[PDB]
Parts: sequence; structure tokens; C-alpha cells
Amino acid sequence: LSLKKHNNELLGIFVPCNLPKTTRKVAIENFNRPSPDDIIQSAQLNAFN
Amino acid sequence: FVAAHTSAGKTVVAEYAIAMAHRNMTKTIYTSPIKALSNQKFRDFKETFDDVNIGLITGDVQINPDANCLIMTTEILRSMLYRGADLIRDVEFVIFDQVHYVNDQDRGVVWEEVIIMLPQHVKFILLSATVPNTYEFANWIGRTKQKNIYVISTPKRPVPLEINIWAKKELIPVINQNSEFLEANFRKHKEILNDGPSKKTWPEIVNYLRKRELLPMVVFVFSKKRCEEYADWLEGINFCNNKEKSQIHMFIEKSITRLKKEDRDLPQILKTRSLLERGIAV
Ligand SMILES: Nc1ncnc2c1ncn2[C@@H]1O[C@H](COP(=O)(O)OP(=O)(O)OP(=O)(O)O)[C@@H](O)[C@H]1O
Repeated sequence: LSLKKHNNELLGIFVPCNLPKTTRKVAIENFNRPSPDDIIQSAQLNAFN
Repeated sequence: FVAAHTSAGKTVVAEYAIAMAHRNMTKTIYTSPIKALSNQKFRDFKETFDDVNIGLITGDVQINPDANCLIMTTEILRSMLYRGADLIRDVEFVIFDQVHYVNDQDRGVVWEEVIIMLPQHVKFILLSATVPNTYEFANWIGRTKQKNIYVISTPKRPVPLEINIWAKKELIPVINQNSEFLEANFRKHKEILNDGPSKKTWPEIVNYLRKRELLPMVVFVFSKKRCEEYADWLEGINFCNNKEKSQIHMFIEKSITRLKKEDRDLPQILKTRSLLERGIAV
């Protein structure tokens, strides 16, 4: 029962134990913005219809 | 398709195409039939554009192959297409300059093969002069590639030309700027004259035109040996006062540094240096 209530942390991606909420929020905010490929693909639409 | 007279501003179209490609983050390829013009156009584009990387691909050199703007020869593009290069997928515009010089036999097959092998996502820009066979090239391209192409032509030369005749220390205008022959002037030219140049002929012209503020001159002589004799006949004539000579000397000294020390003493280099200090060259 310990494993069932402790999922999404026992089997997740690595996040450091003592991470301040500010740093976590900054990390989350970066990935909510376009990736380098997204910007280039956005502009190429006008060229190749 | 642009077919305008010479010195009308055809290179403005290519610059705008390059700017459009830079704005859209795509690639452009520039091609000329003659390898001599590739270096000059490379230098001109490098001077003109500062935010756009320029590259060159010839049979002798290869500079910045990964740049967004590439200048190459037609055969280089043919080999690249045969190899199936991955950069072709990003190319938006291909520009062919001096199309009217491709009507040869060796220059004709490669141009047609390159046109045939190009993919369907590439647009075309064509520049040349006024030639009798203009609509056929555009029709063939638009039929083979199934693309819409517009043929644009200019009415007349932006700058007008006149034809004159020189005889016995004066100049007779015989054709005006409207390309209308003047019979009376030719008759007067026939009357006043009633073989080859003499030793006192080119001095008789380098002074008449100098005082008329029409100095920049190009003389066409159809002989390698006669040009040197004509240049040597001009003695005691200069155009550099005190600083132009020093600047030309510095430019020559810096330029020929790439040669070896014993290769800078050749008689041709010395004669060219001596002539260039006075504003005369062959
Ligand atoms: N609309 C314009 N008004 C004033 N000047 C212009 C205009 N268009 C071009 N020019 C000038 O013309 C000059 C050179 O013209 P250009 O080299 O394009 O002629 P060209 O047709 O390409 O000659 P060629 O037959 O050798 O290819 C440029 O320096 C440019 O400043």
C-alpha cells in the first residue's frame, strides 16, 4: 500500500529533494514557451504553403 | 522573368529575393554561367549584406557551405542534385543571372538538366537582356514545372547613348540619343577628310576629352600586342598628384604579398606597377 500511495514520485523523472518552489516554478515556466524548432517552423509557413 | 535593358537595375530583384528568404529563414542559391562573375558577385553581396551569411562553391574554392546564401556554378548545382544533397529541401529561391549567355552547346545541356531535375517547392527568378527568344524559355519552364511565371520587360534604356565620329581633332555627332541617323554630319565628315594610328594620335585624344570632363575612358583594341604599344606611346601624362600614387602603391604592395619573394620581380608586375601609378592600365 506504501507503493500505491507513493507513485508519481517513486517512478517519476528526477527532481532534487530540496528544491525551493521558486526554482521549480521557474523551471516549469521555461518549458511552457516555444522550443527553438517551433520558432523556425513558424516562420517557414509563409515560404512553403 | 525579367528582360530589361543593360544598366537598368536588375540586381534589385535579387537583393529583394535574398531579403525575403532571410525574413522567412529559408535558403537562396545564385548561379552564373561564367566562373569569372561568381567571385565579383560574391564580393558585392558580402559588402552589401551584413546580417546574411554568404557562401561560395566553385571548382577551386569552398567557403561557408552551411551559409543561408550560396553562390555556385551550374555544374556544381548539377552534381549536388545528382548526389541528392539535404540542403535542397530548405531552398526557396534559385536565381539564374545572364540567361542570354547560355545559348551555347556546352552551356545548354547542363542548364536544361538542372531545370528539369529541380524539385517542385523551389521558385525561380530569371534575369537577362533583351533577346529575340524570350517567351519560349519562360513557356518551356512554366510547362515543364507547371508553375506560373510572369514576363516583365522595360521600354528603353534608362540612360541614353550617342554615336560620334572623330576626325582631324574634333568630334562629329552623327547619331543622337533617339537612335536617328544624321546624314548631314556624316557628309561633313566625308568632306573634311578631303590607315592606322600615329605616334601623336592617342595624346591628341587624351587631352581633348580631359578638358571636357569626360575623362573615364575604355579603348577597345583587338590585339594583345597593340594595346601595350598604344599604352607605351602615352608619355608624360599623369592623373595622380601626390596621394593617389601612394595609396595605389600601398594597395599593390599589400595585394601581392601572397606571392613568394622571388615571384614579385617579374617584368610584367614591374611594368604594371609603373603604369598604375599614373592612371594607365591594360
Ligand atoms: N530605380 C533606380 N533608381 C536609381 N538608381 C538605380 C535604380 N535601380 C538601380 N539603380 C542603380 O544602378 C546601378 C547599377 O545597375 P545594375 O548593375 O543593376 O545594371 P544591370 O542591368 O544589372 O547591368 P548588366 O547588364 O551588366 O547585368 C546600381 O548601383 C543602382 O544604384
